[PDB]
Amino acid sequence: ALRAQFENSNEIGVFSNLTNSYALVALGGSENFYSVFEAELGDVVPVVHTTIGGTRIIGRLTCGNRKGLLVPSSTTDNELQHLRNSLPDPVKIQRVDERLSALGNIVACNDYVALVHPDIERETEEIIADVLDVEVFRQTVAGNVLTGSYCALSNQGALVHPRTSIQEQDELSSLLQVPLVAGTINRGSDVIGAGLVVNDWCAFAGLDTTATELAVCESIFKLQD
Amino acid sequence: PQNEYIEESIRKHGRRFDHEERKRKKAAREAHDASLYAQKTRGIKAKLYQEKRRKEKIQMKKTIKQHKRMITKATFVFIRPMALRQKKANVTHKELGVTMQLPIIGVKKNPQSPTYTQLGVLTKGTVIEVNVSELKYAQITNNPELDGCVNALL
Amino acid sequence: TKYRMTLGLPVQAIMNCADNSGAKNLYIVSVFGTGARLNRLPAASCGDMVLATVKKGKPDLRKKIMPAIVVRQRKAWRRKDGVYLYFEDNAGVIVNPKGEMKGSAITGPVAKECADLWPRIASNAGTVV
Amino acid sequence: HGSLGFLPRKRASRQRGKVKAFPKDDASKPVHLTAFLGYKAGMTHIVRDLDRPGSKMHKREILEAVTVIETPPMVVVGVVGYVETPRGLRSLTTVWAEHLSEEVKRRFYKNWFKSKKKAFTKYAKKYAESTQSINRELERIKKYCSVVRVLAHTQIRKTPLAQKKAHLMEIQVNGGSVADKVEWAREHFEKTVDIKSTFEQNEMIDVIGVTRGKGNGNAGYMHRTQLNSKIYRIGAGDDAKNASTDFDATEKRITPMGGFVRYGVVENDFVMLNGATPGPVKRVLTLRKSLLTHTSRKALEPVSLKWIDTASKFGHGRFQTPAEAKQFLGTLKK
Amino acid sequence: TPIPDVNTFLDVVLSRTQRKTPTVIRSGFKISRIRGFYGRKVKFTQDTITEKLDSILQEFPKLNDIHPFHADLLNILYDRDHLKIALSQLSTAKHLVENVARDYIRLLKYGDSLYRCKQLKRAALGRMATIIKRQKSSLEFLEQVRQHLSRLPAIDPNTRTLLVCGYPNVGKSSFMNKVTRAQVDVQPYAFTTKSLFVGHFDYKYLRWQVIDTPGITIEMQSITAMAHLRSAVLYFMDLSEMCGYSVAAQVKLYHSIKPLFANKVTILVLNKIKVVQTSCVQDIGVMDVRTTACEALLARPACIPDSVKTLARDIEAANGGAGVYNVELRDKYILQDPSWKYDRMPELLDGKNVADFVDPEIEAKLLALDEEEERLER
Amino acid sequence: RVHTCYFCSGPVYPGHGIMFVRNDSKVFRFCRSKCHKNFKMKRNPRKVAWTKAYRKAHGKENVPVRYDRNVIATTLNAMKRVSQVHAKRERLFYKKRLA
RNA sequence: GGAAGAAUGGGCCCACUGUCCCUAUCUACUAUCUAGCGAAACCACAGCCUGGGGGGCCAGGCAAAAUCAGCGGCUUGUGGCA
RNA sequence: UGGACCCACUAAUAGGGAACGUGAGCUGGCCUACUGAUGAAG
RNA sequence: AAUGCCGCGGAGCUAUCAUCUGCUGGAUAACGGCUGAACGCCUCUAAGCCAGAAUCCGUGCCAGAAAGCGACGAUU
RNA sequence: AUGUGGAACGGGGUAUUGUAAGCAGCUGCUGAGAUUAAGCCUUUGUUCCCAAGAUUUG
Repeated sequence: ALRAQFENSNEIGVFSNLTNSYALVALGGSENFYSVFEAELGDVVPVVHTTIGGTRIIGRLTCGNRKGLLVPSSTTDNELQHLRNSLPDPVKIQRVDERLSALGNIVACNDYVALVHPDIERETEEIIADVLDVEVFRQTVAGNVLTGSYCALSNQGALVHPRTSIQEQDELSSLLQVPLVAGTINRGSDVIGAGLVVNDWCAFAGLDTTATELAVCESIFKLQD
Repeated sequence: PQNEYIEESIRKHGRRFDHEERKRKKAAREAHDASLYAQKTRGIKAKLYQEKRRKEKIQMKKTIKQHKRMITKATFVFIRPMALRQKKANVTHKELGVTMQLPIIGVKKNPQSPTYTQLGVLTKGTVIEVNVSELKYAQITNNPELDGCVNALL
Repeated sequence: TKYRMTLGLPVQAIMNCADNSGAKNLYIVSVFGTGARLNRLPAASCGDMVLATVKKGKPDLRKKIMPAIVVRQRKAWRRKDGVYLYFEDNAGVIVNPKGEMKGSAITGPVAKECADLWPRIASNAGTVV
Repeated sequence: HGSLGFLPRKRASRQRGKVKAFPKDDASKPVHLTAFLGYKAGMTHIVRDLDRPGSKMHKREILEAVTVIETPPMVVVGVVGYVETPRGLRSLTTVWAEHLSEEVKRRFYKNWFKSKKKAFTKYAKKYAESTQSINRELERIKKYCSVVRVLAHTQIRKTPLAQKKAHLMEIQVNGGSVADKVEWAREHFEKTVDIKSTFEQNEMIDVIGVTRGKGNGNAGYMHRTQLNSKIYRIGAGDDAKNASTDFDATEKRITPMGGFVRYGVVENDFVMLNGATPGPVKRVLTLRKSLLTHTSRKALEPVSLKWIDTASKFGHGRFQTPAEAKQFLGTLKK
Repeated sequence: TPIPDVNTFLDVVLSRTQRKTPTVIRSGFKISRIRGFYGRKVKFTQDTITEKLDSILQEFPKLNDIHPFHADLLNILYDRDHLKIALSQLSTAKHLVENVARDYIRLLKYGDSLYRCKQLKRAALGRMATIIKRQKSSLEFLEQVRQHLSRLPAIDPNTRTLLVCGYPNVGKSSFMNKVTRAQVDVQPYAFTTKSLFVGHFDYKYLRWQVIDTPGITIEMQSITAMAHLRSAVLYFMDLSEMCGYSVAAQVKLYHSIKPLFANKVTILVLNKIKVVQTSCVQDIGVMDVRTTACEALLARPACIPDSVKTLARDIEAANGGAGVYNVELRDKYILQDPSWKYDRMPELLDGKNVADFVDPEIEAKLLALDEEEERLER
Repeated sequence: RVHTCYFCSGPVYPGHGIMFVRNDSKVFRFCRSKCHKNFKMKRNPRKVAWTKAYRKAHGKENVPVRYDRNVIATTLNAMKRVSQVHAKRERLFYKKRLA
């Protein structure tokens, strides 16, 4: 687990997207964040510096996995062409034209199990299942439609809002087939997805995240070893 | 930091290398600077320089030697304003040499005019009777209309 | 930061709240960070922090001079790409000075200028258009 | 009220912009020009990548309004000599060329046709008779004078303008010794100097001209000089591939469909300027290399155009060229 | 706020009054205008004095309102009773000045002539100056109090803390200096640490405040702090008696100080070797003692890559630095041909989005379409 | 990329026109002011003679790919050939419509 | 935007509006010119400003005809008495 | 500075004068200037 | 139908409702110093010098003397 | 004051409105018709105009 901040904000998840095989970074911002990502997992997985739709909210607006990556249809075709050039050939990128523009904030996807907002269109869910090659379940996290932003998903564990019930958390963990912990990061911030990003082997959290929260996240994700 | 935090940094790191000769240099050339002060400045800050220079000059000389129908004046109880009315006077005893704020029991006579004496107007030189039990007529040695206080001598 | 963008929400205006916090209608009082201009009422627009009072909603929340961020605008303003944008109504969010909203969701599309400027607003956004 | 400095608000005494300030000479530098004078035709808008380092809009797409100024190559017709004196710059003498362009002769005459065209006739013969006298004057210029300006005029024939009078003006020749400037002026007699000589598709130029007139204090028709105003492109309309942005290809010409409003069709060398310029359409403008030396990033960055718009400025046009228009529209009876 | 001298404060107040209010009043104006001018100057003088007094009162805290540890230390190290007396004297002086100003303003309300106003204006200033001059020692005490308060630390008894007290120079300060990043100077002279030193420390993801205490005014301050503090005692007894105090003397001192050590975890540190032996000379066991004291006070597999199992900022800084460095996206591309990666592409031609209508299969489709078109034409 | 007008159904170049988004996350681009007002008044494009929708339905008419030099070069020539072939069919269609 | 200075008006509220932000545009007339006709008040003499004794005086600054159009005229920061 | 001593922004919302400030800019309890437009003449 | 009513309406006008642009050299005050007497020391000062304020004066920006002037073309 | 001259018209291009009247059989003519510079662009289009009158100038 590495703690860092983008510009002057520790909300790394909004400004960057981390997958199990690729990393998404913003363009025109602080070069230190790109250097930190390159030093952490650049030599292991690719890190692409590009903006979707000309914005630095690519992390909080785009959703994807190691198998496939989904971007909003509003993204420029020129941006899509650059993404394919940067991304490896085995990485699948598909444009999603759905009633929900924020793919990342609405749906959080893991390498095997994905949970999406109940309002997602059937065609988008079929496209997401076809692209990510994972099971997609339309449910809610802590009674919030923005499951992809208020909750964090990872292969070795999951993070949920601290207000989630134990029975609901147990049901979600059983459904996701992975351990789940309900809590807050970035010193009590309830946007776990916006405030934390964890990969299969590495995790990147905000620079202002509490040590106890960082220790809890490392144990939950088994990133200590 | 804690306690006299700059007093162990000096203890552990040392002093500004060139502070002492700078302060020695400042303590020397200030003599020329002081004279240049009086030859350039003007106004109140120059006036404030003047008497403060002489104050320490004479003090130094001492140590080396040792080496509408209304009342326009304050009254005691036309129209006499309540604010202008006064009942306490800081009359100073002559033999005792102690100034005490005594109540104005009454006014004996006002030298300005008998009408002022009838009105009990407090004026300089007017005779006023004040109780001396805690210690009698007394003459006002000041003008309360300008001084703002009933200053008198027993 | 944020570039020059058309201001069309002057003081003494009623503006609609689009979160689940229970607030419905918002009354503008003053605009943060306004210059000392002569005879020019400060205005508001998407992504701008202003002082507003909840006209209707939860009684405890209202009667408080609190910062508000506008997220929707009727007026047509130019985006730096060269296209003009306008929305069906004026919508804002209930937010503390730190930059956190009491509510936990937003309704309808969200201007990317508001979303990019305030990262947690984008976190709460589900439709950014 | 407005600025106190720009007072009085009286109408300009010059129809065409006059360059009062010129870049400082440097003999170490080679001989080069400093000022240009073209014609403002109109404006369009272009699409361009914005490669501004450190900005939030870094390495992405931005739209910028541009102005189109036709700049046909001038004809150098003469040189003048200037002497630095305790009373300022004084004109020592002036030498010209032999075959003056006929538009220049229109400048000297208010009623050309009625006149017997007697301008410079005896000067022409005395040059052909004895070039020694001219050589002596050029000897005077190269020896005594300190600031040298060449006489240049707009060649208005190839422009689509009703006016037939050439706008004559002087351009400083900065660089080299005095004799070097005169020799450069001599070898450039009677020939043409292109716009590409002075500006290089990315340079720091100051546009000068007389602003338009709003009618009656006076409101409009004053002399003005805008600073900054970076160049975006120096086109060459003589090439049929003049606009032809590399990103879009889309074979086209700078002239908007139906021609520039109240100007016509631009055919010759033209310059693209960001923002706006003083003065209305079909008016002569004057450009000059920026006086100061600033390496601000907004003045040093390179520019590679993405796409320019050649739509119909007349009305709400929506078509770039008839080649791309015809197949979209259904085949009409004509 | 800083505490100025009595003479300096009067001059600053007088200068500020003259600089802000006008000082040019011709005698030919109305009596009310002269009366208004004199009153405004007096009112400004009263306001400036009132603002200074209020700022002093606001800056001065309340001993009762302070925490029990802070108040006891303040009383011991600053004579809170004397400080309270001085503050009340200043408050009484401020009230007396306000009453005098109100009386002067009321007298000025019935002004008659310019000389009467001028005499009244001088009289008010002189009375205020005498009151300010009389309140001279209070300023000196306040300045000393401010300096002592500024040097004083911020006690946080709510958080976890470790109090080290006992015989002077028994190595407790050295252990505290080693445990926490705070470094308090130690000298061979006894009672070198006149004031307590607090050093933050981290242990088991918890913040511990290592606070040293004077060996046993300094002893009284150390006792008062230990009296009201949620911290564990760290009584260090010199086993080798190298601190100058005998083992029996240290034990007797620890027994006497046990009333303050009650309701807390007591650690018996055998210096210069809970009873913990710590070799002060050998600097051994300090970490173990600190740890003991801290303890006493208290199907989705992860596809980890082989590279994971087994900088950009520097590059940008070296070339042009931040804000002057342009990163080219062509380099960070997986294009097979390096020339193709560094070259541009056709975006839109002839009114058609070519980039949106060009596919890899078009290489063979175009040839097939050309053959199909020829067949259709034929 | 030049978008297609919602009402006018024509090419929309960057800069001109306006963009209108809806509550259902549907964004409509208007080619010109008249087209924007036409969509403002909810005029049916199939009921508008000057709209390509009526012209069509009245008898009157996502995965990015890796770039290749050869593919790009042939794409431009094919587009020109496609336009030439398509234009001829319309001329025949217009002749049939007139006849 | 909607009282921050037309609506139909309705029941403090609601609606409404260039009152305002912040003015912009248009039309008509007046204004303007040309032709003709054609006054009266008013008038010691006139008419550039600073300073000194106002426009006329003294010492300065300046100073180019004829005209058209909008349009002005001593006092300060320190109380008194013994 | 915006609003009825106040309550917020802002970097601050400094003090005055034009002796009856500007009541012949403002309200309540001919000629000479200035701005512009032409202009005969060495 | 004194511009009957309504929709759109180019060109013009205008929009801090739309866009563009808004410098760079010297001499200074406070002040920091250097050399250095007066005054065999010392001393920013006396003779001198260096640095230094959104300050001052120029550079640029506009007007161009209608009684300032120049180069040049023709000259019944 | 005889010319890639000028002008009036007209053609083409460009544009606004919305598909005319009429022929007809909603549809076809017909994405037509009308207007298009009076402060748009161009003119191998037809026409006439002109190598002119007066005033002051060493």
